[PDB]
Amino acid sequence: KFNGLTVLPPLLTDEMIAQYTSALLAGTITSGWTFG
Amino acid sequence: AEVQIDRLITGRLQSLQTYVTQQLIRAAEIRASANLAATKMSECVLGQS
Amino acid sequence: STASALGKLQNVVNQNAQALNTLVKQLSSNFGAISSVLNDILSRLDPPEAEVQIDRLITGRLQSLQTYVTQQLIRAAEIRASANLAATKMSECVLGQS
Amino acid sequence: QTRAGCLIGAEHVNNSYECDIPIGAGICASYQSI
Amino acid sequence: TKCTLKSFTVEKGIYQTSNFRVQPTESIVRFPNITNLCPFGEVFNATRFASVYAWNRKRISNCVADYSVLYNSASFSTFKCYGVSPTKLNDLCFTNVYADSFVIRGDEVRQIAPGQTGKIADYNYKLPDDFTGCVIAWNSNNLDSKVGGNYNYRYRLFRKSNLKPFERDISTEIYQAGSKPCNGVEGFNCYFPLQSYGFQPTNGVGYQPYRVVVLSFELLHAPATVCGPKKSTNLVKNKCVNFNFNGLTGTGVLTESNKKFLPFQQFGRDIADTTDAVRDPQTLEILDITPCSFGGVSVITPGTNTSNQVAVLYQGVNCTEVPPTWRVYSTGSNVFQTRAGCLIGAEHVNNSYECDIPIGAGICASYQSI
Amino acid sequence: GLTGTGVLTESNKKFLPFQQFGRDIADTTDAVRDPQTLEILDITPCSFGG
Amino acid sequence: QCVNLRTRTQLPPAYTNSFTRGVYYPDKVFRSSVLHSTQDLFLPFFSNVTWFHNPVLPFNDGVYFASTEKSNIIRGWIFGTTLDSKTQSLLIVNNATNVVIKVCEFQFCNDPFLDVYESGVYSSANNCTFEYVSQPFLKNLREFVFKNIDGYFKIYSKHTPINLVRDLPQGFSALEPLVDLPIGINITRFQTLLALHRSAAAYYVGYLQPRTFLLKYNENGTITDAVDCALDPLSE
Amino acid sequence: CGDSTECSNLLLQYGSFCTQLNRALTGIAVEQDKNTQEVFAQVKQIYKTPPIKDFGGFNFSQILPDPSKPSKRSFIEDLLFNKVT
Amino acid sequence: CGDSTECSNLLLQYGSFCTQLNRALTGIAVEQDKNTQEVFAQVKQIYKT
Ligand SMILES: *[C@@H]1O[C@H](CO)[C@@H](O[C@@H]2O[C@H](CO)[C@@H](O)[C@H](O)[C@H]2NC(C)=O)[C@H](O)[C@H]1NC(C)=O
Ligand SMILES: *[C@@H]1O[C@H](CO)[C@@H](O[C@@H]2O[C@H](CO)[C@@H](O)[C@H](O)[C@H]2NC(C)=O)[C@H](O)[C@H]1NC(C)=O
Ligand SMILES: *[C@@H]1O[C@H](CO)[C@@H](O[C@@H]2O[C@H](CO)[C@@H](O)[C@H](O)[C@H]2NC(C)=O)[C@H](O)[C@H]1NC(C)=O
Ligand SMILES: *[C@@H]1O[C@H](CO)[C@@H](O[C@@H]2O[C@H](CO)[C@@H](O)[C@H](O)[C@H]2NC(C)=O)[C@H](O)[C@H]1NC(C)=O
Ligand SMILES: *[C@@H]1O[C@H](CO)[C@@H](O[C@@H]2O[C@H](CO)[C@@H](O)[C@H](O)[C@H]2NC(C)=O)[C@H](O)[C@H]1NC(C)=O
Ligand SMILES: *[C@@H]1O[C@H](CO)[C@@H](O[C@@H]2O[C@H](CO)[C@@H](O)[C@H](O)[C@H]2NC(C)=O)[C@H](O)[C@H]1NC(C)=O
Ligand SMILES: *[C@@H]1O[C@H](CO)[C@@H](O[C@@H]2O[C@H](CO)[C@@H](O)[C@H](O)[C@H]2NC(C)=O)[C@H](O)[C@H]1NC(C)=O
Ligand SMILES: *[C@@H]1O[C@H](CO)[C@@H](O)[C@H](O)[C@H]1NC(C)=O
Ligand SMILES: *[C@@H]1O[C@H](CO)[C@@H](O)[C@H](O)[C@H]1NC(C)=O
Ligand SMILES: *[C@@H]1O[C@H](CO)[C@@H](O)[C@H](O)[C@H]1NC(C)=O
Ligand SMILES: *[C@@H]1O[C@H](CO)[C@@H](O)[C@H](O)[C@H]1NC(C)=O
Ligand SMILES: *[C@@H]1O[C@H](CO)[C@@H](O)[C@H](O)[C@H]1NC(C)=O
Ligand SMILES: *[C@@H]1O[C@H](CO)[C@@H](O)[C@H](O)[C@H]1NC(C)=O
Repeated sequence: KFNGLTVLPPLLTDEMIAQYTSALLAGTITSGWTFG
Repeated sequence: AEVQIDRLITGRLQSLQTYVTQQLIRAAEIRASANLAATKMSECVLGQS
Repeated sequence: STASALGKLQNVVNQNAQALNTLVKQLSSNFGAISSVLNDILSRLDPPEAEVQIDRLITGRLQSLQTYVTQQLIRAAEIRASANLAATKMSECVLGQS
Repeated sequence: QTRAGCLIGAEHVNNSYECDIPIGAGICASYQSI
Repeated sequence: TKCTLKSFTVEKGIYQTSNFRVQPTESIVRFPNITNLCPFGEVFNATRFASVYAWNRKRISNCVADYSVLYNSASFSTFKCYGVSPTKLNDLCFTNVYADSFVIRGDEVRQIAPGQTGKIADYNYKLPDDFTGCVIAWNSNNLDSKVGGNYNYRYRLFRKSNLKPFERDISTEIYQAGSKPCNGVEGFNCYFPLQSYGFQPTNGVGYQPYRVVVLSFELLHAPATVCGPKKSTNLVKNKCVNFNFNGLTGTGVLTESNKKFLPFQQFGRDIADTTDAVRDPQTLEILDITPCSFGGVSVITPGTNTSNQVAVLYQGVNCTEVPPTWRVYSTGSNVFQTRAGCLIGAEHVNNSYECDIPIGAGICASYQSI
Repeated sequence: GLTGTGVLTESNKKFLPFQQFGRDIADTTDAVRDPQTLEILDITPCSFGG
Repeated sequence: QCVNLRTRTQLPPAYTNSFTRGVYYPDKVFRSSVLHSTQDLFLPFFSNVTWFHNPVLPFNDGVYFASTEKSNIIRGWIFGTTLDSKTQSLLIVNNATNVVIKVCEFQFCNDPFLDVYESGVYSSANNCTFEYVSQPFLKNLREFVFKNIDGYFKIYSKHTPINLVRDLPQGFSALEPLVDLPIGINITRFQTLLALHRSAAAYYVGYLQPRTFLLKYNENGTITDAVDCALDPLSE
Repeated sequence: CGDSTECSNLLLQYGSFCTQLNRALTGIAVEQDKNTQEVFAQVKQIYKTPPIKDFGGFNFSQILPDPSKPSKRSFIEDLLFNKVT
Repeated sequence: CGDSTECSNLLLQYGSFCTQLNRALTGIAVEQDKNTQEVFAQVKQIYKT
């Protein structure tokens, strides 16, 4: 926000990405490939 | 003053257009990479390849 | 029953139509001249300034045309990528089991 | 007040569920009032 | 094809060469019935001219104006027009013409110009930057100069600020240059803003009284009423023709329109300043204008390495009208009409099979004859 | 004679005795010294946005 | 025949809502089935409009005038700066026959009326320039828009059959151009004219401001809908 | 320029931009045609379904072509062509 | 223009470059969001170890 230009935040924060990654990891560890 | 402002205006407009075109090219390349990443996620994490 | 299930094709059509529309509408701009019509600006002035006015109009319209062509090139490349993917899907998931 | 700026005309709730209109920074809005 | 491809040999394929466009025939001129001599003598041959600070203004409308009768005369020292070339003034129609008349000194004629600064340019007479029209100046030492001194001409010298364009100031109030308010009484740093001239026949150039008149026009704000001396003609329909409707010039075919203009409507456009309707000044008939046919042309050849016969395709053009002259392919050669356009020089058969050079819409051509 | 628009604040940047003002990148005058009080101030633009 | 009234009747200066009235054709060009955006002087939507049930009112940039009149008691208008013979004044009257438009330095009095039994208040009509005669302007809702721009007096009019009781109705009706006058004056104030019987009138007044509008032209070329651009965000 | 000799004379001193623009557009069009051709023409012959249809109880009526309509399209294709404008 | 009225008036006659520039940038931003969402949101439920 200096000379007419702005940067917009992303829709998904880092916590949501971490939650998605954790869910994928737990699913593949426990259920094999069936959950897909 | 109109002449001077015209010169400044055309220069800055050209610079802006150059920036936008470069951004478009880079975005297309990043989209291709993201599609490849999504395919790898689908095929190698959710199953054996 | 449910509509709006074909957003991609409609989006392509809308983008093309909008680009053509703005290209046509750009023809009415002034670009710093005294008018935006060739005939009136020609039927009113001694040529020595007519060249100035036509130069302004010419450069403006040339920039507009170049911008349109570049945007079209980008969209064409993206469409080609999509259709390559479609051809691969048709070959693999229709003529055999994947 | 959100990380994307300031929002006027929307009732903030503590319930959470899948949304349709994105806003940003994990905040999004929908129409039940808004 | 060889010329546009920059080679002496061409291989089998289809190449797009150029464009064609129907040539317009004859011309149409349409001006209103009204006709009467425009009273230029009264404003030009006026016995008395007003002062510069009280320049005389007149509005001229509903007349037939001839400007050649003013260009030919050399009685004017300066004849300088700004937005229009003088020689074309007899070919345009305006409305609400404005004429202003006044008298100044010899050296002040330069001040009557847009984007100018000085004494008159900011304190007596101000012109807009984008002013269109003309300015006329001539010598008036033999009539407006007196041996006893000319004092009927006064100019505004002191004012609070500069004047707006086309602004007339007539107020004569004492001017307070200093900090002490004059309070309506002349005193120190108090001066009369109106100063009289010293026109004398003894004085040489640069001091003789000169008479200046300026003419101002409009550009397409309403149905014009001040036309030049041009003879009208009849009108034709269903032919690609050049037309000049009351100064609006163009080319195309004219058709009896059916859209209902309201009584205050003059012409019509739909998108992006495309005048597609008009009402003729005399008959008061609504017509619509559409451009006559044009389009691209391409060729089909089996490669100059094999033969020299070619076929010609006009893209998106009806077969009824075709005759770049090339009348040879217009007499009795085989002609075909396809969704892509019209094809000349090829023989249409009922046999269908996998094909050479494509054309469009499921039609394609090949060399057996073509 | 240097004209601009923004909000003024008490700058803490230490100017050398011969210094007049300051800038960081691409001709952005973000500091000033008033001719009378000889005080160092920093300027930042007032808020804007979509 | 100059005289001053002694009853001193006071018209109540009420306020009411503009709603969506005061839309006119901006130019003479023809369009059909299209949306056009234009920037010009209009009457903002949902604005206070003053209701009188004859003070001198300012003219400002332009004036929207409306009357749900019965039996055309309202006759004419006066425009000027001081409304005396010192300065140029504009007079418009509309009697049973053709209208009269004059641009002269009359000497008006404080209580002008038609003197029912053209000698209302003017008695020192001096040298002047413009005169004009044309067709008459007039449970009838009569709406007028008066503008003074570029030394030009533009008058737009519209007449509708009104069946509502008191105030302006909800609806849309474009104002067609009526007349243009090529005269340059310094109008600042104006006043109405009543043909009071000799042998308590209702009208609404509003002011114009510059803004941007979006207009919809149907197939026949008639303006049928409009949207204000500087309003609640949805409009923008 | 739009039918103006003076405009064309002034323009021709700007080089050969228009040749490049036309070449680019022509390349795009040819690419589109080749693109659809390679997507859809995956076969060499035109197979025909038998007149008698007993596919073990499976019902393919709504995706097979309909000879009744002149378009020779199926139900789903006709539904598709009416929802894209 | 940097908040100058004369610059705005002069620029007004150049057409509608700004609308399409902003349109292109908004398209890029939407594409970025879609890329992330498509790559990572591969599951319907949030499993726990
Ligand atoms: C003002 O009067 C002069 C009179 O000399 C006009 O000049 C002559 O006009 C007649 C008109 O038919 C011409 O035939 C002559 O050739 C003109 N010149 C001379 C020397 O007689 C002049 O035209 C008048 N001004 C205007 C505006 O008409
Ligand atoms: C080429 O032009 C002819 C005549 O201009 C077209 O024939 C017209 O077709 C319309 C629509 O069927 C009829 O209403 C007219 O009466 C026809 N005119 C004549 C003189 O027969 C012909 O259709 C055009 N070519 C194409 C491919 O449309
Ligand atoms: C139009 O008339 C008004 C008044 O009728 C003029 O305003 C006056 O201007 C003078 C000079 O600046 C002042 O001394 C007066 O006090 C003003 N009076 C009012 C009531 O404002 C205005 O200048 C005129 N406009 C013109 C002639 O263009
Ligand atoms: C009514 O207004 C008219 C304006 O036209 C006044 O002028 C008369 O107009 C009629 C046209 O119908 C002419 O025949 C008369 O000669 C005009 N003059 C007079 C003195 O009548 C008219 O005076 C006004 N008053 C009446 C009672 O008609
Ligand atoms: C006709 O118009 C002229 C133009 O101004 C008037 O002339 C002056 O009017 C003022 C008005 O107060 C007088 O003070 C001057 O003495 C007039 N000068 C001359 C030379 O007449 C004139 O008054 C107007 N005629 C009438 C009858 O009003
Ligand atoms: C637009 O103009 C058309 C043609 O004048 C109008 O259609 C007519 O309407 C009247 C009134 O109902 C009917 O009596 C005619 O038979 C109609 N003519 C036709 C349909 O050709 C139409 O009403 C006008 N207004 C709109 C909004 O279309
Ligand atoms: C396959 O499904 C279609 C429906 O999609 C069946 O056609 C229906 O047949 C019944 C029996 O006469 C009719 O009442 C329906 O109107 C038909 N539907 C349509 C859309 O026409 C068809 O019979 C099924 N195939 C078999 C072998 O029974
Ligand atoms: C949730 O937010 C609301 C605000 O609407 C607040 O009143 C409440 O205390 C918060 N916590 C819970 C557990 O509801
Ligand atoms: C113009 O004049 C001609 C012949 O004088 C006449 O036939 C035509 O009707 C006139 N146009 C009008 C009156 O609009
Ligand atoms: C056409 O080309 C073929 C092979 O390129 C060649 O054999 C033949 O002679 C050519 N025809 C000519 C040169 O007339
Ligand atoms: C064969 O072609 C000719 C012209 O190419 C055509 O007139 C004729 O009708 C065609 N034959 C049949 C059976 O349609
Ligand atoms: C400038 O002059 C004023 C008035 O005499 C004084 O107050 C101020 O201290 C002076 N500034 C400097 C830097 O001396
Ligand atoms: C009109 O004026 C009244 C009081 O004069 C005010 O209460 C009302 O809000 C106004 N209407 C508007 C501003 O739309």
